[PDB]
Amino acid sequence: GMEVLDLVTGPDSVTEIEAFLNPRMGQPPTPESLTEGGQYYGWSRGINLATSDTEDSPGNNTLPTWSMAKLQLPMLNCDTLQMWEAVSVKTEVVGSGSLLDVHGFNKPTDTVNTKGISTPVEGSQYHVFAVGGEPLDLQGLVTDARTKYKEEGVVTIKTITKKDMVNKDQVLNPISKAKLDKDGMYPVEIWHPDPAKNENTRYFGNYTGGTTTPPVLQFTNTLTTVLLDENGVGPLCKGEGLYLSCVDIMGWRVTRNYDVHHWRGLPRYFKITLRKRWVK
Amino acid sequence: GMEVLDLVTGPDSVTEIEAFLNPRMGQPPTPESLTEGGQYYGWSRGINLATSDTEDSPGNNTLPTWSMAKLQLPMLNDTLQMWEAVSVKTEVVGSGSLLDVHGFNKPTDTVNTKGISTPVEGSQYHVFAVGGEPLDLQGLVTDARTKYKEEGVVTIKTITKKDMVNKDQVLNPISKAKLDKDGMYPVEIWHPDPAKNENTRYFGNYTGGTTTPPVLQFTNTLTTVLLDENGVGPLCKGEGLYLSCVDIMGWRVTRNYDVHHWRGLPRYFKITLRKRWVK
Amino acid sequence: GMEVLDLVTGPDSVTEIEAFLNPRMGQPPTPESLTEGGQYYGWSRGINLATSDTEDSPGNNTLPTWSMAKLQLPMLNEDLTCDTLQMWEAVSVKTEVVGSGSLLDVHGFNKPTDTVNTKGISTPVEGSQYHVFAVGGEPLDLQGLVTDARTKYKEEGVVTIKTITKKDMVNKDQVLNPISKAKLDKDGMYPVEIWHPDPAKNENTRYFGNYTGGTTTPPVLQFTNTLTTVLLDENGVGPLCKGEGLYLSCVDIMGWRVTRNYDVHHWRGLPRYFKITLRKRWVK
Amino acid sequence: GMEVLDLVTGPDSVTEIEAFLNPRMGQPPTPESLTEGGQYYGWSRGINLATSDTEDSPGNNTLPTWSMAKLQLPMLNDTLQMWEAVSVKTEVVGSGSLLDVHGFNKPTDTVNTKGISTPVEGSQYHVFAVGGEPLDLQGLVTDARTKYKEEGVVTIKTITKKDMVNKDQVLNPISKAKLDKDGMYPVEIWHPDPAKNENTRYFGNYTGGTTTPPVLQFTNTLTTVLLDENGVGPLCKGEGLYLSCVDIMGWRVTRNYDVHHWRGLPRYFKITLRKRWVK
Amino acid sequence: GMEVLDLVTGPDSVTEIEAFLNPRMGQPPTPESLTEGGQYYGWSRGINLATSDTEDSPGNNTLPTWSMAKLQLPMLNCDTLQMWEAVSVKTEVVGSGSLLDVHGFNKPTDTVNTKGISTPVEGSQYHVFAVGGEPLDLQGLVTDARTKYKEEGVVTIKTITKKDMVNKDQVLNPISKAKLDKDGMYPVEIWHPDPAKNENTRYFGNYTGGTTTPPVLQFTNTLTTVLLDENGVGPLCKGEGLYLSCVDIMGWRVTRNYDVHHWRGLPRYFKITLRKRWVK
Ligand SMILES: CC(=O)N[C@H]1[C@H](O[C@@H]2[C@H](O)[C@@H](O)[C@H](O)O[C@@H]2CO)O[C@H](CO)[C@H](O)[C@@H]1O[C@@H]1O[C@H](CO)[C@H](O)[C@H](O[C@]2(C(=O)O)C[C@H](O)[C@@H](NC(C)=O)[C@H]([C@H](O)[C@@H](CO)O[C@]3(C(=O)O)C[C@H](O)[C@@H](NC(C)=O)[C@H]([C@H](O)[C@H](O)CO)O3)O2)[C@H]1O
Ligand SMILES: CC(=O)N[C@H]1[C@H](O[C@@H]2[C@H](O)[C@@H](O)[C@H](O)O[C@@H]2CO)O[C@H](CO)[C@H](O)[C@@H]1O[C@@H]1O[C@H](CO)[C@H](O)[C@H](O[C@]2(C(=O)O)C[C@H](O)[C@@H](NC(C)=O)[C@H]([C@H](O)[C@@H](CO)O[C@]3(C(=O)O)C[C@H](O)[C@@H](NC(C)=O)[C@H]([C@H](O)[C@H](O)CO)O3)O2)[C@H]1O
Ligand SMILES: CC(=O)N[C@H]1[C@H](O[C@@H]2[C@H](O)[C@@H](O)[C@H](O)O[C@@H]2CO)O[C@H](CO)[C@H](O)[C@@H]1O[C@@H]1O[C@H](CO)[C@H](O)[C@H](O[C@]2(C(=O)O)C[C@H](O)[C@@H](NC(C)=O)[C@H]([C@H](O)[C@@H](CO)O[C@]3(C(=O)O)C[C@H](O)[C@@H](NC(C)=O)[C@H]([C@H](O)[C@H](O)CO)O3)O2)[C@H]1O
Ligand SMILES: CC(=O)N[C@H]1[C@H](O[C@@H]2[C@H](O)[C@@H](O)[C@H](O)O[C@@H]2CO)O[C@H](CO)[C@H](O)[C@@H]1O[C@@H]1O[C@H](CO)[C@H](O)[C@H](O[C@]2(C(=O)O)C[C@H](O)[C@@H](NC(C)=O)[C@H]([C@H](O)[C@@H](CO)O[C@]3(C(=O)O)C[C@H](O)[C@@H](NC(C)=O)[C@H]([C@H](O)[C@H](O)CO)O3)O2)[C@H]1O
Ligand SMILES: CC(=O)N[C@H]1[C@H](O[C@@H]2[C@H](O)[C@@H](O)[C@H](O)O[C@@H]2CO)O[C@H](CO)[C@H](O)[C@@H]1O[C@@H]1O[C@H](CO)[C@H](O)[C@H](O[C@]2(C(=O)O)C[C@H](O)[C@@H](NC(C)=O)[C@H]([C@H](O)[C@@H](CO)O[C@]3(C(=O)O)C[C@H](O)[C@@H](NC(C)=O)[C@H]([C@H](O)[C@H](O)CO)O3)O2)[C@H]1O
Repeated sequence: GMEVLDLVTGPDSVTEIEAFLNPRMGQPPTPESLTEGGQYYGWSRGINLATSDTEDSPGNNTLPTWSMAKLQLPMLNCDTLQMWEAVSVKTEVVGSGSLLDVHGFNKPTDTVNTKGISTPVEGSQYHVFAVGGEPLDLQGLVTDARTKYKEEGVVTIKTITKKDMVNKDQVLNPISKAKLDKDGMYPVEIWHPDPAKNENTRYFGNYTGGTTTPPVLQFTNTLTTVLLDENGVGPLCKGEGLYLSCVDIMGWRVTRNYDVHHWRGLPRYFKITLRKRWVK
Repeated sequence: GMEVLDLVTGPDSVTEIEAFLNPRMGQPPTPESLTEGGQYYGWSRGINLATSDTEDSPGNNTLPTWSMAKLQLPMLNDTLQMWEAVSVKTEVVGSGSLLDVHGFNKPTDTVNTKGISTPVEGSQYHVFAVGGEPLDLQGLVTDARTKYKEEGVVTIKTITKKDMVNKDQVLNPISKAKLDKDGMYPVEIWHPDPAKNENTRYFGNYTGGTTTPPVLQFTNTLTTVLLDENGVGPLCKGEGLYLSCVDIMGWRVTRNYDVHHWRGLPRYFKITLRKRWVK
Repeated sequence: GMEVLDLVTGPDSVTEIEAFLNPRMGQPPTPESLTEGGQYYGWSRGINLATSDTEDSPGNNTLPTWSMAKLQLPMLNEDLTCDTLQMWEAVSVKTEVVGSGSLLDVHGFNKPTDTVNTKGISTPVEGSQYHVFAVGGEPLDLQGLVTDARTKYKEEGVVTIKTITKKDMVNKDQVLNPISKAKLDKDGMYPVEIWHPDPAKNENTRYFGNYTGGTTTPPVLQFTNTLTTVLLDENGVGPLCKGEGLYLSCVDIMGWRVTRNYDVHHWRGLPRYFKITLRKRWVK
Repeated sequence: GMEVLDLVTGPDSVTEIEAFLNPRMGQPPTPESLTEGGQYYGWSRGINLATSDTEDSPGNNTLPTWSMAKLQLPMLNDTLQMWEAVSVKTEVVGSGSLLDVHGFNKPTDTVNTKGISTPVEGSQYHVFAVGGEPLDLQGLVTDARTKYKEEGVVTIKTITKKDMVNKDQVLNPISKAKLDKDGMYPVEIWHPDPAKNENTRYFGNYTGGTTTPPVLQFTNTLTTVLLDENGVGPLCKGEGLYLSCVDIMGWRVTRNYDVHHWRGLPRYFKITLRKRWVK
Repeated sequence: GMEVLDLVTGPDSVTEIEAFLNPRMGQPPTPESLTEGGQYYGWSRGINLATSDTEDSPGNNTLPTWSMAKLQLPMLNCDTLQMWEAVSVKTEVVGSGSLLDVHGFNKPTDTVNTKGISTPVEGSQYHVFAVGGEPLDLQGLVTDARTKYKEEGVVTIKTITKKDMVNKDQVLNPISKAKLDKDGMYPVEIWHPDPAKNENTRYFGNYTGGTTTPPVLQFTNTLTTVLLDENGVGPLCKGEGLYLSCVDIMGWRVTRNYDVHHWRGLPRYFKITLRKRWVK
């Protein structure tokens, strides 16, 4: 599919597919038990801090990771073949209204009397989505190349290189690249969309920092994101696979015990419109 | 009405309907008495907090719920006609009332008990929808362990007849409902379902925090087009038009242990509809 | 005059008129004396607080009210029995809130920023802000809605819900009660914490409003002589001036200053300029 | 030159002129000495406060004033020609200098005298104007009782020859002036007059507060068109072009009694002009 | 040539080049050792403060400087010649997700119990990029003309003028000009894009101040910045050299030792589209 030709016409030349991607904040979907850890699903476990300038060992279940799904498209296939082309996406982050629960057991707004309301989710927020015809290309970049990430259960820079991180990993080191090929495995504090690749994926991201920052979110079923490039060509789905990637961090809740923070994430809906494209 | 055809022309082919939806913050419209609870109408009652990690039992009158109304349209009927909602002018009314800083709220100077009465601040939530059938709802909660009352509110357990599961803290497609009753569906549980709502347009925003300044714009000059990408608006099944909304401005805080009360404001809708031939 | 026809052409068929509306924050324009109360003009008097959950009696001079003016345009119709008549149509307005630069005075005697030493700067105006303007061919239609139906507004000196209904406020007045309606027919009388533009009426008026809350919120304002607000509706028709009367309405609250005595707050308002372009329209 | 006719064509019919206007925050450009006061150039001197409700006497060197320049254009003259200002590229230069947090300002850790030197913060005011005559000014003050110096600043009393009146705290049409001198008209007194300025375009914004983060954008790719609704730009009377501005970024705060100094930045103008036939 | 004619057509008449510029916050890329100073790469060293109103001498490694690169373009070139013209650029700041590391050893959010989270990067932010056919023209302007900048290892106003700064250097002094001709050498608190020059460069900048201000950033591979002027002419590359300039400061991290601040910068990606232009 090097040369892109005419749009395919006729019955079933256009298709629409939908999916939701649940957040991957740290606690896995199982155990389902609401006493055995399932109560943290949708959240991270309590963020654990470095014990010195040289001893930073975050728990896997404290690190939000990328969500991803590979969706199978209808079968297609002569020198001239057909590919599915992603034209547009309607995407929405669902559940912001749930943050209006200020009646729980979080750190209260009046700490003097332990009264007021249960402090709502606040702070650093991170929203990225991508739609592509192959896995999202990732570029590694970390706060601290000395961070001692677990070897098992997360894919980190050392997983790829088979070597410890180097100081260049705190800036742009082109050696430290990966592909988003697994859900709930690639930490978002390590792996970023690679602007030097991703020719066949469109991604859109934003970051707002701070500690008590009010979370902001909009949602509507009326907004379409066009995925066509400058030449009018959308992502082309290699082997009829469509890749969806996202992360939607709303901030942290804070407990009444030593200000322990838990990340909060929300699920993202995708509705992708695709059309068949003649290719050579 | 599966196939959408031409616009109907001629006498009475276009109509306009207006409505206001009052907020449903927790205190019901009655009793009307300003000593017996009526003084809280437009507000929630005092937000009560969980007593432990496993004991979260919010009062029904502390939980803002969706406002909704079903409006009856003029009677109509191989080829039939349906009312098509083309546009809406909608406005949230009464933000100027938040300029009352002369009441008995927590004062701005708590050291001396002086200053002004702290105005409404904090988390804000504005959603409206216009559709030809009830708004489709998707459940999602902060805490699947929350012990909502069984009577007086429609919650996930009302629908499933079973306790919430951990998946209800993310997207669980089992936990769905329709917004078919005013003042019954808590907004901390029920969200517009993006997987459905083919015949409704909804528009929402959330701003969080505790002391966040509330922001609101209002004008009679703004029109929201309801037509989809094919130029087709919501089609009104059985000549019923559904309006849905919630408009939370934040909380007021009292001088007694910082008790918070939600504040909501009413929303005006003016919908323009036209007759559409369907087959 | 309800069927709207062609635009009138010829000498004097288009006019521009200008006006400024001074703010009505609580202190009246008189007395002019800078010792006898005039020093508060442009501001409210010190905001007084409720003494209990059931005793909220704000002073009239602590309540900002709507500014309004009715401008009389040149008479058009010698004979109102003519089949086709003319009306003035408001096409557009250039409007501006003047004097935000004055808020850069941080050398006065407000609560200072260094409270240990009574030093630093005089705290500038901050907090809740409210900006609304309207241009119409009849009075702005108002809808009442209050924080507290129990608020004991004075009977004399302000037009409130009770002024209209002749009865005490009801709990529904804390939400939308369609009984509680009025028209903005007098300057400096209708409190902005009570009376809001009525979206169910105002067919012949355009209004534009915004609110930003909080207590120490930085005030924000833009001003330029290059911005035109179009007043034409979706059908290309502006407000039509009934009996050649043009109605201007506004409120422009910038926040409060805070004194050195028990954190007493005074509302600050600024004046608004209007330059309205009008044209003659044939009607029947 | 009342009636505006065709654009003039031919050699030298279009010209571009550039200028920078330095801020006028209170310390004059001289003395240049970095020990005898010149170290405050680009800043005000320390803001001095009223001593009572009736004694507010600010120092001239504590009051930011309008910057202005009159630029002479190329010589021109029934049908005459005038220079017409078509557009302007304008930019506030030096925001990067606010990234100096290594100085001796009030530190972020006042307990230990550690952290960083607090950067410039607070109230911000940006206005620029381009016209064919002086910017028309309308006076309006916080306090008509303020005792401005008679010499060294142009204030309302300078114009009227009488003390300010209470109406000067709102809009008093008597209190008008023209911006005809650089570094003389305080910005807390004198505002662009929207009832005049038919031959000037002005653009302003204000953001208040005490610790507000300053915000600024800059690019050489943005052009401000100066043409009115009829396609006519400011027409330069007697071939004079007037530039006016003020660009306040906030205050720095010292380690002694929180003394505040205003910070201003310079503004660049590149104006495109064309000759216009007039009669 | 200074007269701009038609666009060149035919084989290889258009080219695309890409580059990343790593931030220059104060610590140089070497030593690479994560114990010998390399751990600060991507950051400044600890900001040192003035000791009096007349003694302000910042360490060079505490001052963020401009990043720049000169890229060589394909060789060109009787009377009419050709030049490379920069048409557009896609540019992105990479790695904001790394600021979601709140598990380190920064000053904690709960200083009573030394708990909560590791305070994320916050405060003053500064983002500028430029693309041009010659070095970015710089105009000097400082907070304090008395600042004792080091004479070695950095280019300051005194480097250029061979004289001490004067009071006019705190406003616009037209004598105090330079060109951005070296990477990691021109402090951003001294040197600003010069709006009186730069006829052959486009620059775009923003500043947000404060001390605890939440950092904000957007990133996408779908945004193109057009570099053509009002006449449809992009920067023309003198001697086939393309100049890229930037700085991307995200704020500071604060340590647990006397609130020491370290600047944080992030790398910027550029993808520039160029076309050949006939000139006379
Ligand atoms: C329990 C513990 O100390 N775990 C730490 C672990 O210890 C190992 C082992 O588990 C121990 O048995 C043994 O003594 O020691 C070994 C190690 O030598 O070691 C880990 C590193 O190797 C971690 O340090 C781990 O500590 C946990 O670390 C995570 C991050 O990775 C979190 O920081 C976690 O903090 C939380 C959490 O779980 O997220 C924060 C949260 O806010 C707390 N919730 C509340 C309401 O306070 C919980 C809470 O303290 C947990 C501790 O596990 O207690 C409960 C719970 O409420 O979740 C108590 C429940 O009664 C229990 N349920 C039942 C049916 O018994 C429940 C359940 O065990 C777990 O949820 C299962 O995962 O735990 O802590 C931090 O504790
Ligand atoms: C009164 C009470 O204790 N109610 C709680 C209820 O108790 C039950 C019963 O009412 C008691 O008599 C008996 O002893 O116990 C049973 C049950 O064991 O139990 C409920 C759960 O089943 C709740 O716990 C309930 O407490 C109330 O809960 C709601 C949330 O659901 C609120 O948190 C409420 O707090 C407020 C409120 O009403 O919203 C907060 C508000 O800020 C307070 N207002 C002020 C000005 O302080 C009020 C206030 O404390 C109420 C308490 O009811 O007192 C007034 C009032 O001001 O509203 C006092 C008036 O004098 C009274 N009017 C008259 C004519 O007597 C008025 C009126 O009764 C009610 O408004 C009618 O609903 O109440 O509390 C929290 O109290
Ligand atoms: C003075 C007083 O107590 N007034 C209250 C009023 O009392 C009535 C009557 O005036 C009294 O003589 C008598 O003893 O009692 C009767 C009835 O009880 O009763 C009212 C209710 O019926 C009010 O409670 C009123 O209090 C005033 O209420 C208003 C709101 O409606 C304000 O809150 C006001 O507070 C301010 C104000 O005037 O806005 C706040 C302001 O920040 C203060 N200014 C300063 C610099 O501190 C002023 C100030 O304290 C006033 C109080 O009147 O004193 C001055 C002034 O500075 O304005 C002092 C001047 O010397 C004086 N001028 C001359 C020439 O003598 C000047 C002048 O009288 C008034 O400005 C004219 O209106 O007053 O208070 C709050 O006081
Ligand atoms: C010094 C003084 O008291 N000045 C006030 C003046 O007093 C007059 C006279 O100077 C006295 O000797 C005599 O006793 O009284 C007469 C008349 O009363 O009276 C004025 C009113 O008429 C003012 O009140 C004046 O006070 C000054 O007012 C301005 C506002 O108009 C400022 O608020 C100023 O405060 C600053 C300032 O200069 O901006 C604030 C600044 O943050 C301070 N800087 C530092 C580093 O602390 C300075 C500083 O305190 C000044 C005071 O003048 O000291 C230096 C300086 O650092 O600038 C010290 C230097 O050593 C000196 N240079 C040399 C070579 O000796 C330098 C220099 O004199 C001046 O800059 C020249 O203008 O002053 O204060 C406030 O002081
Ligand atoms: C160490 C010192 O005092 N340096 C100052 C310097 O002293 C001179 C000379 O270099 C010294 O060796 C000798 O003892 O004394 C002379 C004369 O006094 O003089 C300079 C002026 O010319 C400076 O004042 C210099 O101070 C340093 O200045 C920079 C800014 O220019 C910074 O402010 C720096 O502070 C930091 C920093 O390095 O950025 C702040 C940071 O937050 C701190 N980090 C931590 C985790 O606390 C570090 C830290 O204190 C450094 C001090 O050098 O210690 C380590 C480190 O953690 O980085 C400790 C490590 O064990 C060590 N590595 C090894 C293998 O031993 C490591 C390494 O030496 C350096 O990083 C290499 O550059 O240093 O300070 C401020 O100290």
